[PDB]
Amino acid sequence: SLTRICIVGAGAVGGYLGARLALAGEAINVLARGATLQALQTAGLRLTEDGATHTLPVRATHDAAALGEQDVVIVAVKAPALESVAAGIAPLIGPGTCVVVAMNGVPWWFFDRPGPLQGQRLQAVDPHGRIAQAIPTRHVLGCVVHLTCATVSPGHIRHGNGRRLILGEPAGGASPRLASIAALFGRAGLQAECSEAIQRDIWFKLWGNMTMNPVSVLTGATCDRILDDPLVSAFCLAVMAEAKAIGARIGCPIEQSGEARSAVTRQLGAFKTSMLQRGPLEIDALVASVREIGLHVGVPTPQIDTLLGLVRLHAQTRGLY
Repeated sequence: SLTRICIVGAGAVGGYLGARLALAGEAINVLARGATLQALQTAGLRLTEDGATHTLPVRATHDAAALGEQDVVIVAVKAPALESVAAGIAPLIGPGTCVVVAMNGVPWWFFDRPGPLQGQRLQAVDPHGRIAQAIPTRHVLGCVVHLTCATVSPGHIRHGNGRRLILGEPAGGASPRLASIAALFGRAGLQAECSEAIQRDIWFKLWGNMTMNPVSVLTGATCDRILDDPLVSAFCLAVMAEAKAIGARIGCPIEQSGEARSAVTRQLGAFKTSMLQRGPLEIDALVASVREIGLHVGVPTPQIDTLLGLVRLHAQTRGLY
């Protein structure tokens, strides 16, 4: 059964998934460091949702060995932190362990499915191959998160909006464990949907968010101000066209036009991105990876190149890259 459940860290997404499970009455473990660890051991995991706060007793430790093999490990960390996250969750992973990977951008394991560039190691997310060897792909279940939340203080999560999650097998198609993981998340109030090719849900979410994140940090504008200004709008559509060209060649053709997707994003309101709202920015996973895939797949990327250079220097000036 899916009995031993561990969250790596108590970040926005991971901590939210963990709090929902704890609310459903699961025993949940957290692998945590620093001030997050102390807050979790003393107060519990804290969730504010619908104007109500819950304190959820968890088993929080830095010692993965003490925890041992788990049934479900939830990994929702930023890409630069991963390299130092895998080797850490080595004791949590045994033969039967499902690793639910809920990460932004292109995940390290993305290409482990039949089709174009199968098994291609991406230098932007796992250059020395340390993550794929610490977390073998047969363990992983992919997760695209379509809800929002944030970290208030260490070990305290504030739910933004939504309950939507897409789960899928890296190899593709249905499986017994995909149905059991979805049902588990379903019991925890998550509207967990099952994909037949999760790579296509990864690329779709990426395609409509790929320009919007770095554009919002370079400028500081809200998402409505970006799409109103017709010249930055035309830069977005250009970057999206490069992303769509890369996508259609790697097994993820996109049906929606860039202009129609931009209409959905501006109707969300005048709210910031996850890149805007310290900590190293996820530029590598979100931007550098797509440029890298373009270089492999033959599609030129001068619009993405400009976007990458400008946002890495903006973040290099600060302590964000």
